[PDB]
Amino acid sequence: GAMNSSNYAELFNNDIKLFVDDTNVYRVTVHKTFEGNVATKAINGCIFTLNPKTGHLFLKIIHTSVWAGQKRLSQLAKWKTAEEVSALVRSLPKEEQPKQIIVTRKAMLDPLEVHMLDFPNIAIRPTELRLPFSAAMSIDKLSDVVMKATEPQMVLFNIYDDWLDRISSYTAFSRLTLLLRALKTNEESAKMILLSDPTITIKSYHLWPSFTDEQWITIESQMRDLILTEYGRKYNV
Amino acid sequence: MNTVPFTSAPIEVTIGIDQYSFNVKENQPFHGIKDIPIGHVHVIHFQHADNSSMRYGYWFDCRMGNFYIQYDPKDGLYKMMEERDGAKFENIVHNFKERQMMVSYPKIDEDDTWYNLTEFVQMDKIRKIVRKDENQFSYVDSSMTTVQENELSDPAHSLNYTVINFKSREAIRPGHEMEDFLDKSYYLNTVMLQGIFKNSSNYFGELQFAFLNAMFFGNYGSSLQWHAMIELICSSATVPKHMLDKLDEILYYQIKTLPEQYSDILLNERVWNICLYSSFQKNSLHNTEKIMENKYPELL
Repeated sequence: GAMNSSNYAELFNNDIKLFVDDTNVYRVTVHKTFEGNVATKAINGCIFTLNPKTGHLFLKIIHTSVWAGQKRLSQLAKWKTAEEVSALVRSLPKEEQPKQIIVTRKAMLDPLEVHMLDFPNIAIRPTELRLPFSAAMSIDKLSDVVMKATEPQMVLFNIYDDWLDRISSYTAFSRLTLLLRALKTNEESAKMILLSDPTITIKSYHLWPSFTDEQWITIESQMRDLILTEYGRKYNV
Repeated sequence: MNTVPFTSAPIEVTIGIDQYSFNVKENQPFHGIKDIPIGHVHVIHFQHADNSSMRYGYWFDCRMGNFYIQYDPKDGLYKMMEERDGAKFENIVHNFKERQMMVSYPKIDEDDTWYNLTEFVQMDKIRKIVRKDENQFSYVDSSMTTVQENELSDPAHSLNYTVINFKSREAIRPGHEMEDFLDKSYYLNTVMLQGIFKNSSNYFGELQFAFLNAMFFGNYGSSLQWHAMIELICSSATVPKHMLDKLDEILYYQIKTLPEQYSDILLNERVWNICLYSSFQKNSLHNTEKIMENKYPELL
């Protein structure tokens, strides 16, 4: 059934599961033509497939070439997502195949379901959570690899860097969703907070700065304040 | 013109035959229905005055034998039986007609409703959906479940309709996931029409039989099956033009015949709004669309 606040901790048990977010699969700039009409230009996108327990991210890069000569692209994008997720599953050894896949947008349930007909013991699940996974392209290294890609390419990352050496999945995921949520609500400030201190670097094999534990607490506080502020501004509360 | 005699009417029951029905009082001297038009299937059906639950009845064809109704006081219902002794049966029948204890199948001569509802329904096919091969007629009731419904429990009493499932391997070719699910032409024409039903007439027959089971017995699984077979046609971009025109006629007479007060449970909002307004064949159901709008514009 649908994932929500109630069954939140199931994400961190030992049932392999993956989130699939398709928000950045079909990405366009909207521009005017010489005649003054509007036209879109596709840019590279990605499927964001993430094992919330382990931090393993399967960043399937969606090259603009996949759209060439295709109609109804925002609809196709959901089927292409589902096709690529299915191929990822098929590519994994059996014991690595997920028991659940939780799509972050309900529009993905049927495409994925139909693509997973060969895997009837894999539950395709919606979620009531407003996960901020769309802000994945606010992570510099992820945005860079997508933008530079010249072909379809799968790129593997651990979205938790090394956090799990010191914290739990649950905390790791909460740290991640807070960073991304702040990146989503005010990217510029969120990134400012992350690099304001030139002395805290991002390791070449990491996505996020190498904060000590105390510095993560301060960071998390700064992201929480950021998110709260933006809310008042949005609503005049 | 054929007869179905009744041994007695021991319990107060509303009897129907096809789209007609009569109130019959406890031990009222009622002894059959006469002038039943040869050439179509028929259904005689019952709803006891005391148990407005469980509508039940018998599908039959008078060419396939001589049938009569007898109340069973053990099992508590009007049972259809077959009389093998042709003479003993013409005897019973002629004696009841003479005593005029029989209702006349009340067909208006201008009226093609029953033909139109049963155009494609064959008793040989009914008897495959309702498996009971020691009887030439077929028992159906309100509560019988379908083969699909059971999968998701007694198989002897099941409605073996053709399973239709839009998210199945049957329905979706590997490699045409998106195509075949958005455009069921493959599943309809190759899997179902060419593959399972053999032709459109067997398909329309099952569709029509499913509608009638829903209408006369409120069999919920028949309703599901009727809606599935419509949706599969309406969701196919490529349908023979003859099936499209016939379908509009079929559905017209079905919508025309439904009791008005039942449109809420018999008619599935999503399927109809999709078929009439969103599907490939939105514009191919002119008669069905016109009556639906002028008669149930709420659902839409």
